[PDB]
Amino acid sequence: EAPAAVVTGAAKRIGRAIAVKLHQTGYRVVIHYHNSAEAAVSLADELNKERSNTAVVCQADLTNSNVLPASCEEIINSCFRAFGRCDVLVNNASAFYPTPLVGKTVETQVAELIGTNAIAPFLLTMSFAQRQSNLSIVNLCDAMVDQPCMAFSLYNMGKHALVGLTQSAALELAPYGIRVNGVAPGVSLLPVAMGEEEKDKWRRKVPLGRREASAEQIADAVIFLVSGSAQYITGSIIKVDGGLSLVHA
Amino acid sequence: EAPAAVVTGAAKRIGRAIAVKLHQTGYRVVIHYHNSAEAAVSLADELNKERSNTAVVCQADLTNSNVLPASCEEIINSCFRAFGRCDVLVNNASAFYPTPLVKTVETQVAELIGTNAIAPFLLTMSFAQRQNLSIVNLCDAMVDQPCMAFSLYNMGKHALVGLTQSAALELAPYGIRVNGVAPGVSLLPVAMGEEEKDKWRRKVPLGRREASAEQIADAVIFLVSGSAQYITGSIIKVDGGLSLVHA
Amino acid sequence: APAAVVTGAAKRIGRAIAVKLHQTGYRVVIHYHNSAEAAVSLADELNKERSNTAVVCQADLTNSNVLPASCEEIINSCFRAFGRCDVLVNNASAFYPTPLVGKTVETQVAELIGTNAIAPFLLTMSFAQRQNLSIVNLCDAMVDQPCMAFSLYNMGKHALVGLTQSAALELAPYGIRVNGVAPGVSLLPDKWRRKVPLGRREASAEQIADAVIFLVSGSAQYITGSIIKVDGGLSLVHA
Amino acid sequence: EAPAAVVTGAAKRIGRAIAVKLHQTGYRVVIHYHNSAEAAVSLADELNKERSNTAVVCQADLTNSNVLPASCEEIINSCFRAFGRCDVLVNNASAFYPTPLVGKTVETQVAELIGTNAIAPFLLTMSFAQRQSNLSIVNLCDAMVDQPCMAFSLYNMGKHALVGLTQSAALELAPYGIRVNGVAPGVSLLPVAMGEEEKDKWRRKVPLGRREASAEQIADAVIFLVSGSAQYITGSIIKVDGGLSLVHA
Ligand SMILES: NC(=O)c1ccc[n+]([C@@H]2O[C@H](COP(=O)([O-])OP(=O)(O)OC[C@H]3O[C@@H](n4cnc5c(N)ncnc54)[C@H](OP(=O)(O)O)[C@@H]3O)[C@@H](O)[C@H]2O)c1
Ligand SMILES: NC(=O)c1ccc[n+]([C@@H]2O[C@H](COP(=O)([O-])OP(=O)(O)OC[C@H]3O[C@@H](n4cnc5c(N)ncnc54)[C@H](OP(=O)(O)O)[C@@H]3O)[C@@H](O)[C@H]2O)c1
Ligand SMILES: NC(=O)c1ccc[n+]([C@@H]2O[C@H](COP(=O)([O-])OP(=O)(O)OC[C@H]3O[C@@H](n4cnc5c(N)ncnc54)[C@H](OP(=O)(O)O)[C@@H]3O)[C@@H](O)[C@H]2O)c1
Ligand SMILES: NC(=O)c1ccc[n+]([C@@H]2O[C@H](COP(=O)([O-])OP(=O)(O)OC[C@H]3O[C@@H](n4cnc5c(N)ncnc54)[C@H](OP(=O)(O)O)[C@@H]3O)[C@@H](O)[C@H]2O)c1
Ligand SMILES: Nc1nc(N)c2nc(-c3ccccc3)c(N)nc2n1
Ligand SMILES: Nc1nc(N)c2nc(-c3ccccc3)c(N)nc2n1
Ligand SMILES: Nc1nc(N)c2nc(-c3ccccc3)c(N)nc2n1
Ligand SMILES: Nc1nc(N)c2nc(-c3ccccc3)c(N)nc2n1
Repeated sequence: EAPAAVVTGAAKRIGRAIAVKLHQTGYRVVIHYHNSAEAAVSLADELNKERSNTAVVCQADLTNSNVLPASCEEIINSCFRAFGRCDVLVNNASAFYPTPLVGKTVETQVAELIGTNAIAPFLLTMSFAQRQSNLSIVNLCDAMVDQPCMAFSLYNMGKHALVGLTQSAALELAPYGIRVNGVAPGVSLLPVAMGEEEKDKWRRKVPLGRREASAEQIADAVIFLVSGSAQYITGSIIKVDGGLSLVHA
Repeated sequence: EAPAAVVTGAAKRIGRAIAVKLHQTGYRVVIHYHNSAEAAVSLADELNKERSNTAVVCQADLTNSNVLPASCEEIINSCFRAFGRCDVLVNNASAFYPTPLVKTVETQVAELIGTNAIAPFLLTMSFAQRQNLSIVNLCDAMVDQPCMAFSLYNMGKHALVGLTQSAALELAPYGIRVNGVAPGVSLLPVAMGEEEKDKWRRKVPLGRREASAEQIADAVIFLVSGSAQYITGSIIKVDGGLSLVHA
Repeated sequence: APAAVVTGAAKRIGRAIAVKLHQTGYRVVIHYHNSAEAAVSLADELNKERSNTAVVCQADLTNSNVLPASCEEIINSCFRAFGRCDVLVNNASAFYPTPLVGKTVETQVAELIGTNAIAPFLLTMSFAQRQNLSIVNLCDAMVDQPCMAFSLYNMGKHALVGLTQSAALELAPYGIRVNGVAPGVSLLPDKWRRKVPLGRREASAEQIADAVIFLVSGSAQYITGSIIKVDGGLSLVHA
Repeated sequence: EAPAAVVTGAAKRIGRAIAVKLHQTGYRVVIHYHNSAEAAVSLADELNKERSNTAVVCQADLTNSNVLPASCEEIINSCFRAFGRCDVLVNNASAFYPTPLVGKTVETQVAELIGTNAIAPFLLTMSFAQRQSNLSIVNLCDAMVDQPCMAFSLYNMGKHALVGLTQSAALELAPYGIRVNGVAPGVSLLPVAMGEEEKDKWRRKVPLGRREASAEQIADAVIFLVSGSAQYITGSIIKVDGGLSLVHA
């Protein structure tokens, strides 16, 4: 019987590459999304054509609120309803935008950035654990948390909290055979918004090849961590940054 | 003119010692509290007896909510109203209790993440917007070796490390330094049996005792002083080597 | 076929690394200091699997005036035997207490800093100058929570972290990646077993080798200056 | 009686500032030096004119060799011979220059960079501890150890080892009441050989004031760590870098 995985924010970009690689490795997948309905359904279609009844979508807003625990429980439940098991949780979905110290209200910024990057991962990890082989969770972190982007405090706090979740959950869930690890991209797929000369500015910073990570390269590290080759690894965070975090100002 | 400091959760234990030591250094102080009104007022009266009109109290819940930003703005405002300036913010108030993975969970999130991280962020924003300026965040030396089943508390304290770094970077142009003090084992719970208190004390390499509140306060006093004028984004462990000790 | 140098490859973790590399399709230089019989025994086993794919190399890795020449010749042995050197695994390691309050202190320095840090530095330099190229340094997950009275050992492993970072930075333009694997408790030299969150047991050497294999692979092509803990959560556990 | 301190490489720059500040706080001092004999004696003359019999000089090479243990023993012994006690050791002396991976022999570079930055601190710590109130050791580290200068591998290895010494020595010496801490400057006093325009390049990188640390600012953090205000602090490293280590590439 095939194992099953939940990947949050899996309709596009890095989460999609993670979903695809998991599926190619033999997993059934829940493709979670928020706004990208067309891309999500398109992916599930691609994957089911490849193997029947192996992918479903699940729409959920991961902003912090009094019903976020219910939404997170429902995401996990959807995997069990579709596949009868849930072996892997990948916490990939993430809001990312500046929140200068000196538009959306600050209430909303806190709820979105801390919700998506930290609180939802915590609730999903809770629901995953309580619903329970090679069980594991992989959190998408950030290689640059100690050298943050200017004016991204709430985002950075969110990613720092996710490091703490990775460590605390690895410690507490180890007795249940659940491993909890992280993958920390540096510069990977760049914003569709961002201009090209600015893209090349970031690209030129990366020691290894003067280029951003492909989504597939980020996915490779996720696959390692969920695999039987990582069965003694828990509470570890693998940087996938081409040495970017090593470069001084 | 004497500088002014806001200390959150200053009615007792560590925040109290910090408020006392700031006051003794010559600061006027806003003693923030949540539930401990009598202790907060007792402290203000004691400090005002030392120097008239140098201490005020300020009640506020720092739990995350849609009123938290306004509450934080008012805390900072109260220092300006009382003393006409606000030179130092100390983020000390902190909820701390287990949240096992296996109060409603939404309340635990609001309290643990609100006090430890979001309120410090909102207070930092308000402090900066209103401008030897500095902020000191009370962290935790044991965040990479956390207590079992304290995930939300640990997340909040990591978030606070992130805030200290991000705010240090962003506020350095405005000449505001942002640092942390990270206790290991300090003031134990009042109700904790001495036998359990001794299990903790014996873990600490340096003197097999917990840090006094005054020892934690000493590091805060250093960071706000003219002797730390180039220090920003640094976190000082005050843990007697506890974090160095393997399982 | 690509070729790999594994230092201290005769026994234990270094042996598991060499075998797994060999199973992945590498030709391997099995380096040894004292364990000649074991090194040849491994070489024999690997050459029986595929002819002319494993050779041995003797060198003492203690710090000295001759360490640079020794490290140069280890790298050269790989080029001589296989005509290329794609992977360097710095696994060889001295391990023993050096209390702050038998061997002279200067010998303890030569072994604990020479084998753990200086030899990896000189092997790295030789590897880079002779050029999916990568180096993997065998680190220690307990570097920040060290064994009592192990200062020199801990110093050498910290220096090995510093080498991993500096070399990853400096050698990236050359397409040489440089990473580490940080075991917690693997092969002992029961108290420790019960401390480990994940299964209350030590890592097999094979579990360490798995992480090395990942890092040298096409699946780690963007990973440099990263250190992967393989410690079953041990470093997360407070005193 | 006044306490006594050994400061290594104390003839000029940051070591002098530390010895001066300790002397100003009331310590008697051993001004260790290697080549800077004139500057060392000049410093001692100034300090002794301030308070008679309160400063001595001590010449020693701190390069690694089979006699380094005897040299380190003698430095500590010089403090007991002059002052009857040794309360504080500041490991400040440090060789610093590039050793590219791709002049001096490599054996000499290793001996100098690893000897001065790591092995001598270890031997001095050993001697200090064995010769033995408020006892402590302060190690001069480097805030940039995780974002190192290109081509400084041996220097970087030395400072990492020094971080390890600080942690290991704090653990093992705590039972004896000896505290062990570090001060990690970012950019402080720039090289005498460095041209002004290159100095300004480094200055502009520092968020807090776009300027290097003064020697006094570094000395201030040392004075804190040796003081009664740091009585529970051990195994801590205080960055004094104006935010420099937080700035991404
Ligand atoms: N890209 C990089 O260079 C980089 C660098 C460092 C770290 N990372 C980390 O790696 C992971 C993947 O990065 P990425 O760039 O692929 O991410 P992304 O495109 O910015 O976001 C991934 C997905 O998160 C979902 N999301 C955003 N807000 C949400 C909300 N309120 N509720 C539920 N889902 C929400 C979105 O889903 P919908 O489209 O369906 O609305 C989005 O497609 C992220 O955790 C990120 O922080 C990326
Ligand atoms: N004690 C230790 O060993 C230790 C160890 C590591 C870190 N720390 C850190 O050091 C700091 C001080 O420690 P501590 O033990 O003295 O703290 P504490 O006694 O646990 O709490 C400090 C104050 O926090 C305030 N607080 C709690 N919940 C609040 C809420 N929802 N809204 C507003 N204020 C709230 C309380 O104020 P009221 O009493 O007025 O209700 C309380 O007196 C904390 O940041 C802590 O995490 C302490
Ligand atoms: N075992 C663990 O639980 C553990 C924990 C943390 C870190 N590690 C790291 O994992 C790696 C391998 O561990 P291990 O336990 O297998 O190592 P080990 O058994 O202690 O030694 C590995 C090999 O190092 C070589 N070696 C020692 N001194 C040498 C010298 N002076 N010159 C040349 N070679 C020398 C020896 O080769 P010869 O036999 O040929 O003389 C030895 O077989 C090491 O880097 C270690 O620090 C292991
Ligand atoms: N300057 C900075 O921006 C900076 C940045 C990061 C870290 N740091 C650290 O802060 C400390 C002070 O920096 P600094 O720039 O003042 O240092 P420095 O001038 O480069 O060196 C200080 C002293 O080290 C001594 N020294 C060098 N080689 C020696 C040897 N083989 N044996 C014995 N002593 C030797 C020299 O003594 P003699 O002159 O008598 O020959 C020199 O005066 C150092 O540990 C350094 O690594 C400094
Ligand atoms: N959720 C999430 N998190 C990020 N950290 C993130 N980062 C970038 C980015 C783009 C260029 C340079 C550096 C980062 C991005 N385009 N999207 C992102 N989305
Ligand atoms: N806000 C807050 N944060 C803490 N980290 C904290 N910790 C302890 C404590 C007691 C004994 C042993 C270890 C910790 C405590 N009694 N109160 C605390 N309050
Ligand atoms: N080279 C080397 N380096 C080590 N760090 C090492 N460590 C252990 C060990 C055993 C039990 C608990 C902790 C460590 C060991 N048996 N051999 C080792 N060999
Ligand atoms: N021993 C020692 N260690 C250093 N790290 C050091 N650093 C600088 C230097 C100045 C410009 C920017 C950064 C550092 C220096 N002039 N001397 C130094 N000496």
